[PDB]
Amino acid sequence: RTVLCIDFMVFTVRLLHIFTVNKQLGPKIVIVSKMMKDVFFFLFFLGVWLVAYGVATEGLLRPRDSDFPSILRRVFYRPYLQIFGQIPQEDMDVALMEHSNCSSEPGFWAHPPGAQAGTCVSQYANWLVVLLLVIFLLVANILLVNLLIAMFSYTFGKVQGN
Amino acid sequence: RTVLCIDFMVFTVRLLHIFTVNKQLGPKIVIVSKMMKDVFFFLFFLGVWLVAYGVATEGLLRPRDSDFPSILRRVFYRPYLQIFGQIPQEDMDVALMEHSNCSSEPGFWAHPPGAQAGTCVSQYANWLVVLLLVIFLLVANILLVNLLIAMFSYTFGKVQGN
Repeated sequence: RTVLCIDFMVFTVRLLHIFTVNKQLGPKIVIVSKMMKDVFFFLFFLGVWLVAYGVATEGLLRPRDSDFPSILRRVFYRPYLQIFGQIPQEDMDVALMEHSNCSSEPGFWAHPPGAQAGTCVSQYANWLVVLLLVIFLLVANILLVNLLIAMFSYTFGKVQGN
Repeated sequence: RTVLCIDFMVFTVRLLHIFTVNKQLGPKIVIVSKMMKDVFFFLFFLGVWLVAYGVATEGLLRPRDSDFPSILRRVFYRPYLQIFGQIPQEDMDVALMEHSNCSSEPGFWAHPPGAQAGTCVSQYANWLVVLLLVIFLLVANILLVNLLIAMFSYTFGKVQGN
């Protein structure tokens, strides 16, 4: 069933051939195929930045539910969703959490209400977590996307004639 | 631990050197380094606008929890997050709050359910707070970002050859 569910996407992608017959949108489909270089440049930069930011934030927070799937989720999936307006402040900012001594280790800890956000996180450098979130929003949500738009426009204008 | 968490980002940034060897994306990385002027222009304009809007809104609302970290948060952090779809209407619009006489000072006050949004805010010119929010969304979410995209495209087309 899973293989067939993916195969449905593979089959439905074939419908793009219909609009290669139009005189106006025929050039567009063949221009689009030239944008993969820009797409992969964006993907490489995004992967590097996501690795850096996610690992730094996960190291700063030190959640107790440090299972490997949870580590990968909080490193990659959550910062990726932060690019699309899904910013879980209650799972990162300690001023919005409840302060409790759940952890046996010395220090101060707080309980995030998220299901996969860890049982408790540390309060030592939460202002730095907030600053890292600010810089992540500045770079990923603005610099990379605007740069990709610029590269798309440049490639379109360069390759439309051919 | 905090220093090492930042150092991990510093180290991971070095992976960008890998794609300076590609014949197609090699020019892209050196074009990107020319965009810092546009980035800093955007940052200066954004800082000026955030200062103005945040201080005006904080002065209009007059929350009772006027601690200095809270003042800085409600002036800078919240309006910055409003650029990325995080608009806390329940903390700014008085029509969505509960009306109670918590404040001893004369006037009308309401209790925002936000944790760091102040104990109670004033109801005098809330329509002006809403109008300021409208103008902030018009300027920051549209004018500045579209202008930055235009500047990025212009610089890309100007400096690709060199």
